[PDB]
Amino acid sequence: ILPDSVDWREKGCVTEVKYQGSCGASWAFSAVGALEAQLKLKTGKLVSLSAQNLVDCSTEKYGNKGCNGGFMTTAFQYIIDNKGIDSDASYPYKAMDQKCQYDSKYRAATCSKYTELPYGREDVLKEAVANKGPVSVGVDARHPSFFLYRSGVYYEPSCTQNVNHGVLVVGYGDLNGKEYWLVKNSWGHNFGEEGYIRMARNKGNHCGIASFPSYPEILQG
Ligand SMILES: CC(=O)N1CCc2c(c(-c3ccc(C(F)(F)F)c(SCC(=O)N4CCCC4)c3)nn2C[C@H](O)CN2CCC(C(C)(C)O)CC2)C1
Repeated sequence: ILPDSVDWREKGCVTEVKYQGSCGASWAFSAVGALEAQLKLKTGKLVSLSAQNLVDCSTEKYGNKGCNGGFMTTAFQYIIDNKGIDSDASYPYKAMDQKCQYDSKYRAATCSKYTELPYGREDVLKEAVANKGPVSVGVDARHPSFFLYRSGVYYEPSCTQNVNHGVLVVGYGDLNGKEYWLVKNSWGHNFGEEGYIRMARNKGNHCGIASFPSYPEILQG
């Protein structure tokens, strides 16, 4: 059996909530967020990775469009191909498209591989979050209720399983039997519960949270 509840923040594996601003870079924050946790597990150091590095450098070859959107999976592939990603401190976020300024001097992580989970499987998603770490996912965030969410287990009747906003599942649990995913957003600390949103779990792939999950790994060799 899996634990009833997990919260990778309690294991020191989750950096501060970031603020994407007017740049549609949530895919980039989702990607680095998943990698930050694998890095902490392997090295003992928690260090924000450079979302801007991805925006500026993980571009056309990876099907990504900088501030106009992208994919976590090909973000990971870029880090594999590039043999590194800079720290956020060395390559901080500017919420706009820029020229690629990747520098191997300031590499703070690598990526060995990534794994994609099957569409809609919230049981498989739960197992990965428990056994692997935070999982990059897309959600359907095209709803005023999403922007307006303040607290509780978010359930939107009109939500769809088509995803358009990258976020990071850092855990799961229940509140009085209402099951939820613990989701790290990139809209700063003032959104939701200190930048997090708890989203309805085991409710028919609500908002497409398990439509396109994936997580990276950093192996010993
Ligand atoms: C039915 C649905 O929901 N989908 C359709 C399929 C889909 C979907 C997302 C998905 C997941 C997470 C998010 C996120 F960011 F929200 F988390 C988003 S948002 C994306 C977005 O806004 N974009 C994209 C460019 C600019 C605007 C989409 N992945 N896949 C699968 C990819 O096709 C796999 N792979 C194919 C080869 C690759 C290559 C080699 C051709 O480059 C390109 C990719 C959205």
